[PDB]
Amino acid sequence: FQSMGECSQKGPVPFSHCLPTEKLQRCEKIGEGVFGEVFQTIADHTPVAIKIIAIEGPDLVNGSHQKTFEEILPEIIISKELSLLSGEVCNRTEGFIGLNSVHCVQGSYPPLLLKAWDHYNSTKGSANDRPDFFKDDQLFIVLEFEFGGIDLEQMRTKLSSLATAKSILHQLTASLAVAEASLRFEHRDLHWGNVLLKKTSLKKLHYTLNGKSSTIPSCGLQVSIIDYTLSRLERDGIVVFCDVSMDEDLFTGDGDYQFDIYRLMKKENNNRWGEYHPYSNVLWLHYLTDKMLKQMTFKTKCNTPAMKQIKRKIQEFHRTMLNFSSATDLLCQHSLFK
Ligand SMILES: [Br-]
Ligand SMILES: [Co+2]
Ligand code: NA
Repeated sequence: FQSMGECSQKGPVPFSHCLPTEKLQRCEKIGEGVFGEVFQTIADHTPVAIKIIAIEGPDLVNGSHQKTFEEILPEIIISKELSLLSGEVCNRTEGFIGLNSVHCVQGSYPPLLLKAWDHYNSTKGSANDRPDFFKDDQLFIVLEFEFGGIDLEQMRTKLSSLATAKSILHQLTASLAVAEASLRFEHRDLHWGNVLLKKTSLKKLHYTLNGKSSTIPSCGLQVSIIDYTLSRLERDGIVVFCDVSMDEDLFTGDGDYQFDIYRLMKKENNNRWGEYHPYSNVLWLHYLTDKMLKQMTFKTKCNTPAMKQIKRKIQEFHRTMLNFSSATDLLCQHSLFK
């Protein structure tokens, strides 16, 4: 059955099942990576994000081999488990992106999606191949997600002040703590492309950690964590993860603290990716804090002593947080969140 048993279709479906004409006509490309392509579209008056990944074929795509169904399953399972946290009780968070559906699709790439792909290439430029070379037996996974807003990297110059950065870090830390508590989760790839921001009218956001409910002032933004391609979790001692023990390229990047995090995770876990090392979540949170202080630039600087105080508190977080053992330890014990 399609969509993990929640769609009535069996066997692959055509793209038209996921992207009926009007939905497909409203697709605009919003993102990419070596994995494939991300489109935004609308249905029932509501934006969604569609992630499309080629699988099972022999062609290089964006310079890399396609994943098998077995290799893509972890991302699908982890997307679902983290989405479900929004509806749980003892460990509840809306801080991971909602998963609406997952389909296995068969066919060549829709020409209307090529149109969208071309528009992005013309205006922003793409590092990917134009996905026009797939035959009509090609398989894809199509993941339909809640539209989460705009990534933190694209918001580098767009946020109001460091007070917003405090809310963002708090929301991230809380979501990761809840996922640690419920699922022994590690994100493992939480670069600033994978932190999404969208406007909310809610003044505060709610989470529950091990049965204790708390709130976070929103500063008008809701944070969603995305992209579980490197993630790990477990339920009842069954571990779901991406084994990168024999990957070379992942540990040889340069030019950004991001690339050190892969090496630092490998140090922490002795290259055993099945194990649970929630310190990796601290490492990513440190990388994000570092971005907030070094690369983000805010419309309003810390001009008053009260704002210089928030700056000082985030600088204090940056220099102390690596002495905490997990996001849960940070959330529960760090002074920033009291
Ligand atoms: Br994603
Ligand atoms: Co369906
Ligand atoms: Na969310």
